Amino acid sequence: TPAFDKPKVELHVHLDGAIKPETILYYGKRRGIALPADTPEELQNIIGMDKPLTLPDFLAKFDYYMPAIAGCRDAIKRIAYEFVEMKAKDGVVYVEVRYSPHLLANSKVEPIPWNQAEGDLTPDEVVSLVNQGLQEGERDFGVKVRSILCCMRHQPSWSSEVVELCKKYREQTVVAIDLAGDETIEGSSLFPGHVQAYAEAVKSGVHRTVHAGEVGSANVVKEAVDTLKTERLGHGYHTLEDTTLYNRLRQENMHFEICPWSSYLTGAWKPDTEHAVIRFKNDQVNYSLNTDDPLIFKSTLDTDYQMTKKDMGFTEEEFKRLNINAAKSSFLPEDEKKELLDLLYKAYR
Ligand SMILES: C[C@H](O)[C@H](CCc1cccc2nc(-c3ccc(Cl)cc3)oc12)n1cnc(C(N)=O)c1
Ligand SMILES: [Zn+2]
Repeated sequence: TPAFDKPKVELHVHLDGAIKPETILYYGKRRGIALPADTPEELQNIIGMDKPLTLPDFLAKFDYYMPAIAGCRDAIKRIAYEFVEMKAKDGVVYVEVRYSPHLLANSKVEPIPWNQAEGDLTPDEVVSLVNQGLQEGERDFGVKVRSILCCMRHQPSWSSEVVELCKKYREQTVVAIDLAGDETIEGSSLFPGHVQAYAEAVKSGVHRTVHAGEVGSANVVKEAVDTLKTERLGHGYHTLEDTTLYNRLRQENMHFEICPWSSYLTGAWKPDTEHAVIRFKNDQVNYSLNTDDPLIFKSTLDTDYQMTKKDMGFTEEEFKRLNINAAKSSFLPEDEKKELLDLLYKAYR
């Protein structure tokens, strides 16, 4: 039954959007928050979704559970640990998971995320704890894992700490920086704090990726490339509305982090037209298949592979070409990237 019954590579998925329902119950219960339900699947139906909704509808999902996970020191380590385990079942051999350390913080973070009262969990140790849970996960379930840290469009004041956090924990899982949280706000790509952070990223050798084009115009995709100096684009479906941009990214081998199921459940893509990925497919574009938020979207990597092959006619060779490009574009050192490529080359025959 499963679509691509071979090893995979994932470069786009949010930790704070890949938490087991049961683990949220456990913590919400043990802390004093209570969720809109007390049964696993019950909680999985209310904070998840089976049909496309609007932005605020989507955003509300986080409002439910995040206050239950964020703040607790061992809740963060457990979610990271359980994350690696999840990828194992999906058959992923290499995965880059991202997140905003600040949105899990409850100390030294203004404003303080999701209401939440003050405390002592500083952003700095939030990522260190994720590192830990991630590394244990790697050794216990057998998946290679790296972490990307996220900046938030609306809160550019946190950006400097992000790059610093990336440089401080270099190697120890964190290999890149990201920009997330509503590319729709005017001139957000160009906010000084954001551009200075990415400028710092180049100056200290930390890789770069930017959410852009999912629901933003081609221009935001262009700002991400020309100003912030990205190496990869999250989604970036809208770069099609600008041909010299597209034509240029094609010859420059830009990597697109695609999440087809997600683009549906968020409205990014209308079922009326043909997904932006078939166009990429037909143009031999360097892109990857990604889950994004398995919790909110009640999916798994397979969910996305099923869709590409079911309603888009994706063949097993396209899936291989795809994942191999994913490995070339990963933010892995060259030695570990060769090793990774090699693995997939032998296993893809
Ligand atoms: C960067 C983090 O992991 C997050 C934090 C979620 C969040 C917190 C506060 C404000 C936020 N604004 C967004 C947001 C994301 C996309 C658009 Cl087009 C508009 C708003 O997401 C937010 N995350 C997780 N999944 C997504 C996602 N799929 O976009 C974002
Ligand atoms: Zn995303």
